[PDB]
Amino acid sequence: QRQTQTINDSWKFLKGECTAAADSAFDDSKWTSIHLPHTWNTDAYTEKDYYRGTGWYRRQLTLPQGWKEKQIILRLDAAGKSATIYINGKNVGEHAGGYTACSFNITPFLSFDTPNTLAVCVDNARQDIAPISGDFTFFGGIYRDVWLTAVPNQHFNLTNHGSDGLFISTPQVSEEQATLSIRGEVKNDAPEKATLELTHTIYRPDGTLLQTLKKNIQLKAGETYAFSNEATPVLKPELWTPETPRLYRVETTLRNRKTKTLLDQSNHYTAFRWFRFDGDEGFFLNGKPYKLRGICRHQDQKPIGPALTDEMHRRDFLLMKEMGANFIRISHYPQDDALLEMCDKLGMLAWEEIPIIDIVPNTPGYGDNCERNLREMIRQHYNHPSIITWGYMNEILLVTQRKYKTEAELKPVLERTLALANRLERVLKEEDSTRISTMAFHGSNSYNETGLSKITDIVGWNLYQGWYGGDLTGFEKFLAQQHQNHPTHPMIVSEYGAGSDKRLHSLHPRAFDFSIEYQQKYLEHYLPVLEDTPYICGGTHWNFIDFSSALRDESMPRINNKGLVYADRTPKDVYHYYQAAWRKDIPVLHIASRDWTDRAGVQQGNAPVYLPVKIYTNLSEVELFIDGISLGKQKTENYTATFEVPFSNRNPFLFAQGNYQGKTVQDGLRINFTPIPACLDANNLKGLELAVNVGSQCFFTSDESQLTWLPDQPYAAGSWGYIGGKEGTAQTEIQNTADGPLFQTLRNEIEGYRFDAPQGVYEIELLFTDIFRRNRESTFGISINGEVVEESLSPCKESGYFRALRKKYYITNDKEYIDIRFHSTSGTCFLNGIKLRNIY
Amino acid sequence: QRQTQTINDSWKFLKGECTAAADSAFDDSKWTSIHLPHTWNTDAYTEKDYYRGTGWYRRQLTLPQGWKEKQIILRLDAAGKSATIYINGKNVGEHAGGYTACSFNITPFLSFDTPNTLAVCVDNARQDIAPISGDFTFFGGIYRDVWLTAVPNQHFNLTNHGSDGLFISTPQVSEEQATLSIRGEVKNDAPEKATLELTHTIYRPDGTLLQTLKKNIQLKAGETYAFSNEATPVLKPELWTPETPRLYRVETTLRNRKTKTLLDQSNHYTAFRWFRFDGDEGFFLNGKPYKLRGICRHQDQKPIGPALTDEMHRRDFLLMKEMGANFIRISHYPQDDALLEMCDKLGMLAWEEIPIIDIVPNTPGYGDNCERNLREMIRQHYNHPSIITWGYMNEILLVTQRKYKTEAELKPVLERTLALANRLERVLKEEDSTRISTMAFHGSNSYNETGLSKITDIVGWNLYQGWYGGDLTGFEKFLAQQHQNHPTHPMIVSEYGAGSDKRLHSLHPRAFDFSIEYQQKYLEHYLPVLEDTPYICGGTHWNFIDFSSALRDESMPRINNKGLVYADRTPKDVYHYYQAAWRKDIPVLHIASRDWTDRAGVQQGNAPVYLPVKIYTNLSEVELFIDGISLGKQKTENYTATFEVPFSNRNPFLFAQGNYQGKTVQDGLRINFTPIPACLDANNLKGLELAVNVGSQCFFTSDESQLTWLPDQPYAAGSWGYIGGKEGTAQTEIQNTADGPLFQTLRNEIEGYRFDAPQGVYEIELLFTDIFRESTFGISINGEVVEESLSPCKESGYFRALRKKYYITNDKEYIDIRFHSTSGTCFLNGIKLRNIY
Ligand SMILES: O=C(O)[C@H]1OC(=O)[C@H](O)[C@@H](O)[C@@H]1O
Ligand SMILES: O=C(O)[C@H]1OC(=O)[C@H](O)[C@@H](O)[C@@H]1O
Ligand SMILES: [Ca+2]
Ligand SMILES: [Ca+2]
Ligand code: NA
Ligand code: NA
Repeated sequence: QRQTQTINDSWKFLKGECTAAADSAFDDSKWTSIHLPHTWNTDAYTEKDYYRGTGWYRRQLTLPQGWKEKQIILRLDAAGKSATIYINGKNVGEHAGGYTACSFNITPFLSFDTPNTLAVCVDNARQDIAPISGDFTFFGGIYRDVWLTAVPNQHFNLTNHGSDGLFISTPQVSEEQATLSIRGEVKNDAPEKATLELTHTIYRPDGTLLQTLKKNIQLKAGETYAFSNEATPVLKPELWTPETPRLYRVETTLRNRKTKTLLDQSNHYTAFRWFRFDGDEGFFLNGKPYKLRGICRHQDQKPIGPALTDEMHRRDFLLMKEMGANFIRISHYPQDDALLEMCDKLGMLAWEEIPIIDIVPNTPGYGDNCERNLREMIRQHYNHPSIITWGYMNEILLVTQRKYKTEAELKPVLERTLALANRLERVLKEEDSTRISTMAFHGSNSYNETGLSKITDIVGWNLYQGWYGGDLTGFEKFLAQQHQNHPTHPMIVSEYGAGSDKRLHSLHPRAFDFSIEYQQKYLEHYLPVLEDTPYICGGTHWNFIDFSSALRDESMPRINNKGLVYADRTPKDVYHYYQAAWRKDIPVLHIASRDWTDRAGVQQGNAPVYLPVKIYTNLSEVELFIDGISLGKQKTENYTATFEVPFSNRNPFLFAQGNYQGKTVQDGLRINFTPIPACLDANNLKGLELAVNVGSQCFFTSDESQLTWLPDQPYAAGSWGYIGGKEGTAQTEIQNTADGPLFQTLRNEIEGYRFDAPQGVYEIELLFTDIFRRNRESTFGISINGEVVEESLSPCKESGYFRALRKKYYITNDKEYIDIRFHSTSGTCFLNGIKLRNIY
Repeated sequence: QRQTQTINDSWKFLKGECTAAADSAFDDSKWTSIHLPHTWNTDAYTEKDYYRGTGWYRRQLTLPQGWKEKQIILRLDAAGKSATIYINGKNVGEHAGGYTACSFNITPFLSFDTPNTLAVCVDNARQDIAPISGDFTFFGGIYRDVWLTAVPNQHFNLTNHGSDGLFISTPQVSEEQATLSIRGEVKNDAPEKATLELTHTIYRPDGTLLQTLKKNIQLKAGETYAFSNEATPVLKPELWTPETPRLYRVETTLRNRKTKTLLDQSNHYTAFRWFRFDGDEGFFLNGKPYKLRGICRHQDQKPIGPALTDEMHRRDFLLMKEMGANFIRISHYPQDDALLEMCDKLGMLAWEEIPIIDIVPNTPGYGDNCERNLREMIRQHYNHPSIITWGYMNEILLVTQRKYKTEAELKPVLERTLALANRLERVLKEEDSTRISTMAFHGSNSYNETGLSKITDIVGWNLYQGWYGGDLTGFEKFLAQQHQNHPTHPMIVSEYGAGSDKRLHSLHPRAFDFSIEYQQKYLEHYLPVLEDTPYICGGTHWNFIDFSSALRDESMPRINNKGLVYADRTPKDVYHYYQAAWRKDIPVLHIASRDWTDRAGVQQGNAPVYLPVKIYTNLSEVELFIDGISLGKQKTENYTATFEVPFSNRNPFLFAQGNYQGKTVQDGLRINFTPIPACLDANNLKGLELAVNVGSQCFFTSDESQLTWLPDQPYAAGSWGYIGGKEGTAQTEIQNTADGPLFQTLRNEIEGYRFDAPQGVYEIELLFTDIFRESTFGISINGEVVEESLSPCKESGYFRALRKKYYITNDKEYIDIRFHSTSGTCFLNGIKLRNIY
């Protein structure tokens, strides 16, 4: 029979080049011991310049004696970006492509009397393999399962593009009936003739046997026999949807015709459904209107990168499934078998694509390698009924149009780009006639003007109005313009989203403060547009997770923080705005404050400090309590309500209540509240650490110190705050702090900062980062109540640009105010943070 | 006058030795930019062999023109383990000790016409500097503040063992009156004499002037001058406790005698309190009985090491204070000024000690460096009224008794130890006659036999009965035997605790399973003993935090996990047990399930699955609800109550309430629950991932995958479980897994593992790790051989994780895995089953 098991254990690993690494007699005792899956690019979660090059893997294979007469097939589900395989020093074969599987019949290279050496040379530097550009990390290593499969000399073909070698499709599907087509190849690796029996057994969703198909086949020595068997038409087929994922098991068995001995067996699911995309009326599933409620999912997890175990892929899926999504855009690369299994079985429509992104280079072999990767993806995943569309390109004009601004520079690149698109479109439709082709665009009409949008069956727009410029309403405007000018191109919003940082909150959220609240304002705008516009087939949110992009700075360097869930897969609050809107079958009532559990605020006297607490829910009406006090009931709109909550106590308990389908629904949590006095005196200074996010309207809570830094405020008589200057903001990474966001904002041209406070000894901490690398170069003095504390401070000369300075001073105040004045010398005065404590 | 500011910023740094690193014109462009505080030992949070050696720090000094005629004093509050200071290439000084400060008048080497180069060479390799052994990482680098203080040529001495040069004490303190003594040194670095007015201003707690001393003094060029000025006795003085931290500010000022212009100035707090330790009745503060409710606290935080900013120090102090502690054992080394500031001002009694641990080696120069470190600690922190006791040794016999067995071998080592001990003891009492001396013992009467327990004023026992062997009840038995045999040695339990791991839970918690629940068990037993035994002066819990100890393996390698709060300072549920028992001023009601938010259990049919939910509270009666259904009222004992809670829904809401001094009190949280079926069939297998922590009574929940692995259960008809074997357990780290504990337990001599299950195709994952440092065995499934001869230790080695997956076709009504040993034993560390087709 067939024995399939992993060989993920007991590997030795070496980063870099190594002469002789494939020899069986090599001494790899000093190499690193590892267990697949594996990447050598954990460094990308800190370092922007992560290592791209060569890495070697070694494993001993001591084969079972019971396998002496079988064919041994080696399968690498993934190696990024390329792999060359060695058995006992001999080059067995290679593979180009970091997200498709490859497979090899290694039987002629193996020995059953002595042990064998399997060595793999992996490379993530090759410029002739996609992607060569794109907003994610190109991790190197063997980060998916590796298998050995042992079969008898007659077995299904396992070396057709690293696939299962079988291909099952439904040529016709209606409510009344459907046809079923069962195809594949049998391979005869014996030196003589073989007379076999092929059997297809087809089961209903409930497990009962529907039909058995039997053919005799004769194979000459060494022959590959293609079979194509049609089943009896299936009457009143049970139709598949993400809500009702009815599967029909197809068991395909190979038997010795004489002896009836079982040789090989391969199992697959098929399912019966049909779909359609309409430019006016959107998407239809089994003849009914169906809004695609989608998410995109990258495949890494900080800090192990793409080296996920399969229960991790399943965990990601359950989260997406429990949120209400019925559609996943698997991007920008094809992903784990374990993922697609859940899409079929638990129910989720799928788009899947290869990563041809940003720009079509002029690299020999690139086109050819793209073609092979498209075939490998379609053939490896042909049997997943959840998949309805293949794609091969994403924003293929984005870098082209940035780099080249002349007609002469552009013409060749566009020509090369349209030729490869048309090339791949032909390959797609010849690989698979049962599915729709798609392509994803960045937000520009150049895709219509260049002809790129005239190629695939449907089109996707990556739209970010209200995040990367423009206003939120430019999103529906853009879609309306496209539908007017190209009404026959059915439309998916293949990317939309906005960045967010658990550390940052704002009562006045604005784009690129990275506050939790701004991403919610953005998503709260976009989802109803997606739900209620008929010519929008659906959208796929970007992205389900905060994911690795080594090249990103912004509020969380190395991470693209547009997730609905943090990197470690804890959900953000806004996850439950999706759930509330997309799950009708359960009550959803979520106090939107897990993202904001450490609050602080400026208190007048002993009066409460008010701060919004938002709720996400599908209940019509909710009541909010704090420490047992009701704040009233509110009517929900767009799945949300916001209460102005009076905080006083240090550890308040928040509690929410409503009715859903005649039952009581409840939620609650404790958070922390810290009051900071607006007017300082001897009493209220004891224990006070007054910290201010100068130049920002965001509260910043360090996930390292747990200290919250308050939004800046202007100086007022009896209080404290700034004097002069204007807000400034950088996105560049800030050296030498864990609290980047605090230093990315400053008050530029500041004139002073003042606290009215009693007489005593105070510790003053100032925070500096020069964000104007443009610079002349800022240098300035600083005094406090007229006592110079810096004669000529220049952060960029002493430390450089975009680097933290935190300087503490002890000062004796003999006034009733602490007046910090800035005194220009060159460039501008600025201040990114201030923090005050009373010492004596 | 005096300006103090930091130079923590704008450093370059290079790991290792370097030719010509102190040269003013050395090229450090390609060095790593860093900002103090800093450590080069972040590696210690993953690598056991952390880098111990040399590191180089360079920063430019551009002196303000206003300092031209001032004295510049450099201060390094801490550098581990030793540091040497260059200014413009010239050796200025060096210091030995990684937890005390050092200072140098650097004026002679500085220019004011050109930038100055500051270079510091640091070394955490040196074996002649305490500690040379002990249960924590010897972090290297400059991990506390660095200061420049500029003063006039007539200034208080700032180069007396890196202290402030002033020393304030109260010779007599009673309810009616107290005496106050103010001492210090004035130095005169001018090239000729000078005439000064020295003034002490003393302020009440409410900020009012109580008294002004003034004394005239003259100093010849380059002379230092010692003063000691008694003060008018203070009448009906405001006493200080953790609860009432009444402090008197003392301002000391230096004015030129003719021009009366102010020169230098230094502020310090004093306070009025007395105390004593009674071998029979415990501890007394201001004449009243007082239970010492202490915790110990290491100073690092994963993964930044001890490179903490001062708000992190203050954050730590607040959690300890909000938990209700009144005592803190600052160990095993003196800690940050920022922390001590809070013990004075917000109120916590303090024990502070230097890290002389495990064994007094024969290492040239070790003794001398120890004595200097003791002098330093005491001089540097002399003015902190929170401190009532100094110490210098912890468990100084522990490694000595492992390494040397015979009387002949022990002789010299014991001689060195008693000598070093008595020597430091006498240095302590020279340095400070106002505080109590202490030492900390491990749990052996040999500290008595060898005479070590006669030396200090009080003794500390680090006791671990119920964790490192023995029984929970051995704790009180050990202490009652000491009291019987040494009634005049007043006792503090200076350490006690149990490891815990958020990933691990058990309905039957046992020591060294590292379950949340066992730590709670251990502590719930110890704390009443501490509270209710009067000859126990108090205790200090070990430890307040999970902290770095690179040499440790066990469930969380590199980490000692006996904290009350995780390394990131999130509290464990048990933290609120202490808070229930030590805070009577407020209501405490805490559902003890923040450590257990991801639950799973074997479900019979569709009946609910019972799992305990514990509650910590100072109320006498609590009610627990799940998803709105009440589970009754329960009377609390020992600040806690447990409910058998019926789980069913996937995302249940837990809710508790009761009454405290009139008011209604509430708490709630959501958690996640995943039922696993006891009897598998075609329906319940859809989406099922049956994962079993084979060999263990703990649920293990990966913090990497979030999957929960169930307690092993024996096979029963109609269900699933193991067949044969016994539990086996290792504490050695496991390579190549983030889920160590999963692999550190196993079923040894296992015969089979069986699932009753429908026909179909199944994915079976087997987890192996050989912990027995050669086992070899075949594995069959339903009569088909799936491994002819598997030997984990030959394929992978010992203590290395093996995860193997197989696709299996079951044409029977069960899945029968069998183990056939041909050598060594058969073992299996975990299994996980999915149905595929
Ligand atoms: O900027 C972003 O968030 C993303 O936006 C896009 O349009 C890209 O297709 C995607 O790869 C980037 O990650
Ligand atoms: O092993 C432990 O947990 C502790 O035991 C002790 O008694 C040691 O003094 C301490 O440094 C250790 O950390
Ligand atoms: Ca996989
Ligand atoms: Ca400090
Ligand atoms: Na700021
Ligand atoms: Na186990």
